[PDB]
Amino acid sequence: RPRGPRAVFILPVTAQGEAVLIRQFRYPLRATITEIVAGGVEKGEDLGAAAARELLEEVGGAASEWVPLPGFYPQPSISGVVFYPLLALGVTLGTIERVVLPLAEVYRMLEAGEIQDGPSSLTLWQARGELTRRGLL
Amino acid sequence: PRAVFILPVTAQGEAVLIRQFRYPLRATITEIVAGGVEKGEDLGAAAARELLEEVGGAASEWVPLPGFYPQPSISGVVFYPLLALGVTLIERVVLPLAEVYRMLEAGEIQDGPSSLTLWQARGELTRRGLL
Repeated sequence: RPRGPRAVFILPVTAQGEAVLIRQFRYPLRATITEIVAGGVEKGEDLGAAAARELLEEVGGAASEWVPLPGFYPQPSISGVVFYPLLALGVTLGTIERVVLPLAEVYRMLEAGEIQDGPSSLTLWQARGELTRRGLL
Repeated sequence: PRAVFILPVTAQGEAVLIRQFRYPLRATITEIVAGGVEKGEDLGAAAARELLEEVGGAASEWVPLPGFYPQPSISGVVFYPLLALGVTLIERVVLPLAEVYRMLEAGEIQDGPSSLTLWQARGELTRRGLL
């Protein structure tokens, strides 16, 4: 029964306007790289539910509000996978290293090219209008 | 392991986008110009070649943009985007920037690498008053 593979990407932002990032070792780099939260969506999993699960499991986070952002294909030339980005707000926090930075610094990094992870960079760009409107950025 | 992505913009402030069939998607989708970089090629050269081959285009000016891994969990490939300006001229499509950036924001550009390229180039287009 066709539903293609899916992963959810979450930009988690605290009440204080900090992004919750991770530095995750990636084998094709033999190095770590700065990323937002992400993971595959399970068989019987709704997008909303995969997102909360991943936020909990990867950074020990929970969100007060979820804002869905436009889905995209990370590599449509070789793969049918779809990445679904979400902005998580009001986030509280109880291989991978968690990295909490003020949003102004994250967007300075973004503009400078220092965020080389494509899916994370695209999510940050898509969330930017929302964060500016709320005065978080 | 390198590819070059090109956003082509005309002196009139129109972007030149493509409609391309993508077999993993069983759909044709809106993209910018992109192609793989050959062995004895540097990035500028490849971008100009690929612009010519794909949309019949030639640019008066180039603004490089930041490189990115499309999928570092899985691949070490790097994509290198460039904005091409004063462009003059596999379905090719020409649109006013204002419409292209409406499409970007709406989610109508489904290809992540093209979208990121568009986002990365937006400050420059604004700076220049093309957008």
